[PDB]
Amino acid sequence: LKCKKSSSYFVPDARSRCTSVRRCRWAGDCQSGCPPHFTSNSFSDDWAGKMDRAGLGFSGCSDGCGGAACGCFNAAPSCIFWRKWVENPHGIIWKVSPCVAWVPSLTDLCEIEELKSKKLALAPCNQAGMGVVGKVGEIQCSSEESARTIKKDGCIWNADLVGIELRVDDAVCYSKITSVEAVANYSA
Amino acid sequence: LKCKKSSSYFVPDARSRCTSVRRCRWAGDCQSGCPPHFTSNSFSDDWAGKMDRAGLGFSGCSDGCGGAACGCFNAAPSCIFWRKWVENPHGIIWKVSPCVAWVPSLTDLCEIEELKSKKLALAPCNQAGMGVVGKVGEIQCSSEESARTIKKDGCIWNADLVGIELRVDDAVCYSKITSVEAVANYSA
Amino acid sequence: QVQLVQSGGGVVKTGRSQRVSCATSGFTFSSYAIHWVRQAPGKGLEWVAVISYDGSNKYYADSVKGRFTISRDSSKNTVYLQMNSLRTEDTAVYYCARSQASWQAFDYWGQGTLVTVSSASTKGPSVFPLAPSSKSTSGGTAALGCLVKDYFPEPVTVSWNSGALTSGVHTFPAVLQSSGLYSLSSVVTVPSSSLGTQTYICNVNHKPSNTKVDKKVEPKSCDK
Amino acid sequence: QVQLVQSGGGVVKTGRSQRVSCATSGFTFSSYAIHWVRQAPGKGLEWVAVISYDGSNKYYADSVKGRFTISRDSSKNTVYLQMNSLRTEDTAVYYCARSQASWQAFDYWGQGTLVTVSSASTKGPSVFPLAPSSKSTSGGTAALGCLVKDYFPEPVTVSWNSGALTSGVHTFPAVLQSSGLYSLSSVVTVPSSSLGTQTYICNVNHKPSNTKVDKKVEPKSCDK
Amino acid sequence: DIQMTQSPSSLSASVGDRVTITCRASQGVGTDLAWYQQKPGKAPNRLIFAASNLQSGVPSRFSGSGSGTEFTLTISSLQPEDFATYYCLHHNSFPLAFGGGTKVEIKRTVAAPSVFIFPPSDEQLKSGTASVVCLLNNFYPREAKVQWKVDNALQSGNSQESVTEQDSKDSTYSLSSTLTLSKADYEKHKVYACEVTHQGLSSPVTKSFNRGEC
Amino acid sequence: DIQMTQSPSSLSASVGDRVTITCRASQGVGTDLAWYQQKPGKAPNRLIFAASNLQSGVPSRFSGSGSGTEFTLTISSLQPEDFATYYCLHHNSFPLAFGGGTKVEIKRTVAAPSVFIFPPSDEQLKSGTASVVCLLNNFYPREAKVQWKVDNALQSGNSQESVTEQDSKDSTYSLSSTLTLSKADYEKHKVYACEVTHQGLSSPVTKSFNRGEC
Repeated sequence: LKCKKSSSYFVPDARSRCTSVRRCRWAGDCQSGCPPHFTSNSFSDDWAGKMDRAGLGFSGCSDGCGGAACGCFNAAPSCIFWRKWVENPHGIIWKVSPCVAWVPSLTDLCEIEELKSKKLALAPCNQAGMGVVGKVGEIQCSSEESARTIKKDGCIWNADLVGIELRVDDAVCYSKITSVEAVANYSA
Repeated sequence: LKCKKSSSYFVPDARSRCTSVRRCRWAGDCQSGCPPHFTSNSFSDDWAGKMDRAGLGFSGCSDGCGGAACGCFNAAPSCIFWRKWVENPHGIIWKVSPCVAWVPSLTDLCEIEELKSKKLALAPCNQAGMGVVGKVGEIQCSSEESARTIKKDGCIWNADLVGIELRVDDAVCYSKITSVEAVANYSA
Repeated sequence: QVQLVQSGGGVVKTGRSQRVSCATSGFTFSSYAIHWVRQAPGKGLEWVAVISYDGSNKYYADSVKGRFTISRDSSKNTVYLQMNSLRTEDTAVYYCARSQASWQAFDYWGQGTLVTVSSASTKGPSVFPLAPSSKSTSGGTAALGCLVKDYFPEPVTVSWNSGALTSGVHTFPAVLQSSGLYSLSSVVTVPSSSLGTQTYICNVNHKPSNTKVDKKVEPKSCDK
Repeated sequence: QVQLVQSGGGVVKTGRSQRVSCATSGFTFSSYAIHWVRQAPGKGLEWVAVISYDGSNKYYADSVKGRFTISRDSSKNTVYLQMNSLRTEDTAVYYCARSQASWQAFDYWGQGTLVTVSSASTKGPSVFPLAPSSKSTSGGTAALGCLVKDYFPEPVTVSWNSGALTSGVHTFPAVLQSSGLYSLSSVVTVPSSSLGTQTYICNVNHKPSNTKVDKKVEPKSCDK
Repeated sequence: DIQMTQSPSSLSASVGDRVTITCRASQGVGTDLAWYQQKPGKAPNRLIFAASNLQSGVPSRFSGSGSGTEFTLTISSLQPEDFATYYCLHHNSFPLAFGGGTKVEIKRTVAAPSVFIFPPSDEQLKSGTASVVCLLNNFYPREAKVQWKVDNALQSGNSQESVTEQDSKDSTYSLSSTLTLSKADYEKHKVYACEVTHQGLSSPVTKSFNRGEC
Repeated sequence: DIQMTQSPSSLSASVGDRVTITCRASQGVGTDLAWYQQKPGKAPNRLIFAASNLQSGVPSRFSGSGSGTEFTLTISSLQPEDFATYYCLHHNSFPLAFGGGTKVEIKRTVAAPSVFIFPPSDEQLKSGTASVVCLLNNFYPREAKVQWKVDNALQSGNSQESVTEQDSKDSTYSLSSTLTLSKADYEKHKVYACEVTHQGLSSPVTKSFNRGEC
């Protein structure tokens, strides 16, 4: 048997990061909560700016504690601006090809070719253009170049693959990203 | 046909009278109303005192108008004492004799002999000893002397054969007494 | 002054007994006969019975003869009417009145003792609202009320806004439904324009069951 | 501070529909998923449904999946739960709470907006007495109460002597009878010697039917 | 047995008027007859005894007369308090007996009722029975005909009525008719009407409601 | 589907104590687990997330721990407010799910209930149903068995119970049981009793009334 390849996409080797900066009420932005002009694609100049403003990821803001024990003069309701994102730190990419029909020479199989190693694998994967959580291609980039750094431009995803939870002075990333590597050594 | 006569009684010519005197609270009879020691056989020394103190007749008392408008100073509701009685002014007497059975020579017939005129008559009458309103012998006396002045002693009656109705300064007798003469000239 | 004081009314089951009594002052008790006259609710006067000056003569109306007793107690200055095998129609205010001969007119009356004879048993009033709409807009003056239904025994007193809405009210006399429970109503007219700004609450008293009931009658939409 | 304000509760007939909603401030509304959890009366928490940061993914428990819808209005900062084919069991206080991903734990909650789903219809409370006697004399201290029986829908608020009897009261949770109408109770301890010198009145306020009821609880004679 | 019939059963008259009630017996009752004044829910008073004697203390404007089977009570000048129900009593034989009575009400000008209709409340329907209420309000004279029609079909027997006493401020009555029906019969129909016939209305007035709209 | 069991279902503890509630799952839930404090009829609060992180603002005397299928919420030193119900939630998969809950109440000395019995009123009887109520009053602990006996025949099914929350001033409860029967069944019988079994009572306490003498 052999695989019938339809419209195929690339999967990046995603590691989930996230960050937060807490500005008190007075750092301009901060008012009776967060400014409404901050959105799920807004950036702050403060979040340790090595982070790629041209990348795939989600942002947001919240009130924190206001208090004389809470970092803000006067007990001021403070802003916490945060961004959760994915990144491809070691530059790895897989060519993923959904098999439409198995053909002689187990629905939902796909070839997973690694791109440097030319390592192949067979596994369940999403059909192209569906950041369905759980499966190979939760995060799908439409180009080897976008899979290389996961640009918001070339790539799709659900942004609920990464959860974040804030504390007083930082936050804690949680990652539900199914590792390609963890389905493609078992099924290589 | 003849009357089989049981015992016989006397009936008087009873003409019904009454009188009343009103005494003030300040008087000596009157306290917070009527004396309880006044009864249907007490007399007042004050009445229109011609009264035959041994005769058949009835007494009583009630509060009247008391005020600065009814003869007694200080606005005191005053006492009115009254006697309703029967009297036999002309000494007339009839001997009545019930017929136990009619015997040859309808029920509850009686021979009624007048005693001066000796004129005889027949009419229904009460049996001896029953002061039954309606029939001859409402008032029954046990002796010609008793019927001559309707002695309290020899004579019986209902006292409701005579009614009184009080007014302010006198009273109004009523008589329900059946007259012998009005039953014994039609059937004489 | 002459007086006659009744006592002994109450509720009584159909078929049972009752004793009303009449205690007199002012006169010489054992010289007068006493009569009982009864009045069903809102009906005429009816003569019940009479006892003579001494108790010897008793006469009775044809409707209770064979079921009622009159009697008298020389010492207490009192006359008693006993009522046996009582029936529903016997419900009335029982007045006792003086009469000198047993056949004369009565002169001084009693205040009445009420007797209510029913197979019914004490129940609380269900109070319902009678809600205004444009089905009661009569010149920009509207009419609203409370229907006080299915209680026993009378009276329930219905009042509006705890005293401050009096003018223009009518509380109707109870009816008695085939059940043995009372159905009275109570209404007021107010101006249509106050129908949105003014709250209207009726206060129903059923102290025969120690119940008290407040109801808010609010507008309903009857022009759909 | 982060805040979330629900609204839209009420009673509704079994089989019909309801919509409760959640309006948020303090944070970046359309960066957060929102969850709905309900609490049946006197039960635990049960997880109902969730709408992700953008509405794209909604998940529902096994009991309301197929009957509930979640949705969200970015401009009003609102999340809506529509609840159709309502059934009796769905009766609960409904809470909305924040979560960043659609699967994390909730952090800040709403105040709960209550939904009552019943085949019943508004009724007034029947108020009956619970009278003290020699059957509730426990050391010279007696207990007297009100039975507020056969009503719909909650709450009835019970007070005693219009309030000046507080100490020693127990107002019970309503129960729900096979009928479908609530049977709550209410009791107070008193000292026995006051049962004749002191009057005891309970005041039941059921504004869901604009009803108020005062009941006078007095002793009864049980020693014949 | 003797029967006392009064007439007119009731009359309407005004202050200053002369008033004459007639009591009539079905047998002789001689002069054993008496007249009583009863203001509402109060103890009657004796006005007249012996058929002609003024009860001591009753005003001189009162007077009785008659014998046999006819008696006439006569107030020369009705004064405001003289409004009451008035009764004759014959005490010529046992059992005694009263007359029907004559109510003497206030006469005022002709006034038509306001009519309002209240459908059964929801809280009442829900328990199983519907009381439709018709109100005729602030009208004179006391007489009024109230018929209930259910979809233009006249009902008969299922009504009760009740009237207030002549009001203290306008001399007008108010009738309330309570129409009690089963919840199942109430819901079987749409248009409920009470139809009022009064001296103050040129043709009868209908007040109705359509059940679904309420 | 995952099934979350807490234990103890409810416990009694006092100020200064150490407290340990355990939540347990029927499958792996990793560390996706969270602990909430709910006082009655109030907003639930989050205490713990990630199975071990102290929610920002929560007291240090709280701590969570666990993984896999067992999790432990831990108060080092119970403070007066910490009395509440406490629930776990597993968000490892959809559908999410809560745990049963653990009620942590005040512990006090053992106290016996006052027991009183109330027969149905006339105003209620006469309309057609009789609710007998048994009251157990001011007792600790909450556990009590209420058995209804009708003429020395134990009843079953016609009762409801209802308990107040632990009173705010002595830490004592009170239960009321409503026994509903038809008037026809009520009138068929003479001696009615409620029987209370409680720890503070050395023998079960029976309080009765006998129908006729009232």
